Amino acid sequence: ADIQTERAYQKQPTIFQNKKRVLLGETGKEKLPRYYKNIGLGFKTPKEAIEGTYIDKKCPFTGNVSIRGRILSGVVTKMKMQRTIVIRRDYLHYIRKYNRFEKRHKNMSVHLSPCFRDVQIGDIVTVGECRPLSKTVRFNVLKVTKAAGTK
Amino acid sequence: GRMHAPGKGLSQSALPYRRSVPTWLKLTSDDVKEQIYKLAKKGLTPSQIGVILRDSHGVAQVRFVTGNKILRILKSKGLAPDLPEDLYHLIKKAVAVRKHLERNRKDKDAKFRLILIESRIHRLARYYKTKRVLPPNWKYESSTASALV
Amino acid sequence: GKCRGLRTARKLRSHRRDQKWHDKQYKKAHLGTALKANPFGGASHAKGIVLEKVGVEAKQPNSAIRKCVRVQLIKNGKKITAFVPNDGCLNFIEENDEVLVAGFGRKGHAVGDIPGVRFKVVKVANVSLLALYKGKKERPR
Amino acid sequence: VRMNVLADALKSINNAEKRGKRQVLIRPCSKVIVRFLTVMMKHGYIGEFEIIDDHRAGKIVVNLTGRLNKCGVISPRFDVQLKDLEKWQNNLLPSRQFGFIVLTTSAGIMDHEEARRKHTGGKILGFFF
Amino acid sequence: ARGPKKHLKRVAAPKHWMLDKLTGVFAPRPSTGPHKLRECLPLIIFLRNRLKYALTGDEVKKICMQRFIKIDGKVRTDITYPAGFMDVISIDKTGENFRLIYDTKGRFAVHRITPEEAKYKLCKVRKIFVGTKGIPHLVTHDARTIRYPDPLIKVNDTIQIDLETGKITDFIKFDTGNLCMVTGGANLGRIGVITNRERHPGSFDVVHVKDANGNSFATRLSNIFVIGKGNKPWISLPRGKGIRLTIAEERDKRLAAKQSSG
RNA sequence: UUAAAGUUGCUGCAGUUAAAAAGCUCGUAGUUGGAUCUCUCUCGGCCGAAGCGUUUACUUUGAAAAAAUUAGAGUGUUCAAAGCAGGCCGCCUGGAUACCGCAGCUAGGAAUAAUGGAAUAGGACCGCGGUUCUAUUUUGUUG
RNA sequence: ACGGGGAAUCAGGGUUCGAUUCCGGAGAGGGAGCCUGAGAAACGGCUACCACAUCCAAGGAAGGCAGCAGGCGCGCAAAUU
Repeated sequence: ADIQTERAYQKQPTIFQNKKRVLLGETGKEKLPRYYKNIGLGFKTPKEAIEGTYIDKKCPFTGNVSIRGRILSGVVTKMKMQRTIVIRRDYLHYIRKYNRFEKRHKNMSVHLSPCFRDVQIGDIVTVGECRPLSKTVRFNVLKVTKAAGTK
Repeated sequence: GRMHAPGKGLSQSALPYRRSVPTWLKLTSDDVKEQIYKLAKKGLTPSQIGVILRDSHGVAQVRFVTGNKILRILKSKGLAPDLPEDLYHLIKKAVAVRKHLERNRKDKDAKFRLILIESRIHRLARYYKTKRVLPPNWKYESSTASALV
Repeated sequence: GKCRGLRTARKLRSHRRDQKWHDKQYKKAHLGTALKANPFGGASHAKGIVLEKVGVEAKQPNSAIRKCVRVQLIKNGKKITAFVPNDGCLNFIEENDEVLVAGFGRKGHAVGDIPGVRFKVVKVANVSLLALYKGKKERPR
Repeated sequence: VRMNVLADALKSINNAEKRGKRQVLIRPCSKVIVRFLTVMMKHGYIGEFEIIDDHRAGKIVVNLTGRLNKCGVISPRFDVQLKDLEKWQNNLLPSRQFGFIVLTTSAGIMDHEEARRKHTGGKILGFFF
Repeated sequence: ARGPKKHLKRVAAPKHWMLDKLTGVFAPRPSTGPHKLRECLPLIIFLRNRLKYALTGDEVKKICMQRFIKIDGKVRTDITYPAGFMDVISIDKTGENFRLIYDTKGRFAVHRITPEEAKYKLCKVRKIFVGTKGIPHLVTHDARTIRYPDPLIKVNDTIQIDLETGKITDFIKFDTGNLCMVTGGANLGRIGVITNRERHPGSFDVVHVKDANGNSFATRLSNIFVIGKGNKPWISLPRGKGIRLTIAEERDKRLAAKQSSG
């Protein structure tokens, strides 16, 4: 199974899949009810999370994470390691002896959910703060906006 | 001044204040476009079409007559080529300088001019790739260049 | 000329950092080689033991004999030459005496006719040379 | 290349009035140039001027009345808060009785006193006295 | 530190206590209690420093251990007890009742009340929840847990508590047009009517308050204490009535007083 | 060690001969970059609650910013440095106020500076039709 | 090089200092490990090792002033058992 590529069976803990109802229910269709939440700060849940079948517990809409803290924005730089991406934030720092600025940047690793498909490394992503998900990951992608070369 | 030369020449064209077609030119916009299509099928670049029209038919400017530019007309009809003409002529000169350079290994000055020409090629290629005219993976190969020309 | 942009602070600060090292006062203070070569080690005064009485002949056009003393420093074992300031004040110093020694006015530079001497005597055996010279105190017995 | 066309506009006017001339040509024209010139004119420093259209960046002919000591630009356009204006006018103006600093604020291009009346800061364009 | 702290330095004490520099190195560290350390007035600084019934800290203990002071109806023998906003202090020997109300300068005032007014207090609502077997529970700014309240009372409201029984007698909701006092920040001690409340989800709300003289200010929603319904307060007010005078107005009002004297 | 030092120069220095422009050109990062364009749909009793206007930089405002120190108000320590006291014949009265870069939060302005909005038209706005999933109001209730 | 609040200098910009009584951190000769307790990897608690050092009948026992005084040492450099 594509959904079952790991050594342990993957399921949404809130969902019970063994409701013995009737032979007709077996005959009719086997599609699990899915748990999705409304991560809400004006954000909308993508429809690929309500209709998807992926199993990932660090997703905000269909996983066990809470979004609180800071809302930030960045530009996608690298998509290489499994299920997480590296983004860049560019800012100006003020040096007051010369009354001038200098460009500085930060590289920040965020978690990317499967509900956000067809994303390339040029585009603006909004991120929300959550609990520590790994050693160097504390943010999670909440919205994807295409870059200047929008099709 | 010049990009790759120390010259500072001033010669150019001076458009008149009149943006209006004169009364003695009786060619309609559609008839002016017909000559553009006709000369586009004889392997004429837009800049060649412009001088032909100017010298022969009394067409000072086609933006002033038909309200459009020659390359836009050709692209709307589908007669624009793959590479832009300015980048096409720069690659043609690079092949000629490089072809002279295998029979002449001690020609140290053509080796300088080829570097200048390919720098100009890279500048135009960068500009066109930022404009989504060339595909992002386009790259000028010093050996494969003849395939483009 | 110099760059004058709004995003030039890094350039300006790095250039100033690099060019400050061409100031010899700044380099001397901030490099650390002039602190290791200083016999006093950054102190204004130091104590030492008298090894020998020396006489240093003055630089031209002056012709005289400046009366100094060779002193070994207690805290590090280094050896210096110290000038005995006033008239006849060398008669108060004896060998193997402990003396207090100070700088001689120019922050490690020689002063006047006296060649290569950077230090001067202040006290001998816990008695100031001024008190001995003016007859306020005498050498302990 | 030509950057900060207003610098060229203000250097041309300063250089001509040193020679005692009665008219100066400024090219190219720009709306920042026009607003700066209007600010200078309403205080009695230049006088009437006129814009020539070229179907391009036009040009300006300015009449000179011999009342200008200096007009200059400040580059770059430093941001000025209403609490930092006194230092700027001490550094740039020759006296507390005459001279003007020209700023651009969200209420328009003005001088340092109209900005104080309107209680607003901005970015410094230049000065004239 | 390996554990909790038990001392307070005099320069680190809350400024509204008005403690001088040269009396000692230490200040009374308030005991743990219903009010916070930085938002309370300990009993020693009220009996000794404000009312001057005692000259030293040993005399405060002699007054307290005679069981003369009641804080909201109960005798407290702790001399660093953290009394706070809206509390009622009763000294029966001299027949005095006081309410802890901020003045316009941000300091607790010596506000004497009548024996009838000392029978109740106003309490903000901090938390509402449901406990075992479905019983509603309140938690107030006084750390009072009151169960079976009205279902119309919500967070940020005000209730009236009868100190003898500890039960709710009335309440005021939070809405525009209601009187309030500021209990923190830069407008502490000011009284005015709520005019607007701008909501910032995921962050702190902001409430706009207008005085009786027409001056408007804003505060965070956590610094607002609803006093009365409309323009009428539910408790007696201090001398300044919550209006903040400017320094020039205060100077003129002070100079006019000494000319009157003669 | 600070000023003097406009002898480290952002304000604000020098490089023909006093110390000093790379032998010359290309070229990535960095820095800089020519004209140009004059707020509204649902609800609670004529206003508010809710959407943003492309996004910013900038400017003004607001609240949030330990005390001590510094600036500063009052006060004859006998004057003063200090202190936070004191004054009237039981009463009266203070223990103010300002400042607190950068970053984060908030609300007005829209000049200056970046940025996007239709060109295989997969464009805007209007009415029209079809395919699929689906709202659980209506059959006094329940299927 | 403990970090801030801050200090000196000062036309404007700036330069230098902040071990030091207020806030936060760290340590108790150097490493490490624990018991009790709400809280300690505690040292005016314990257990080892490393370095010093104390009494002894030679079998054994007991140590930790960067707490207040005070002494030695180190120094140009700092107070009453």
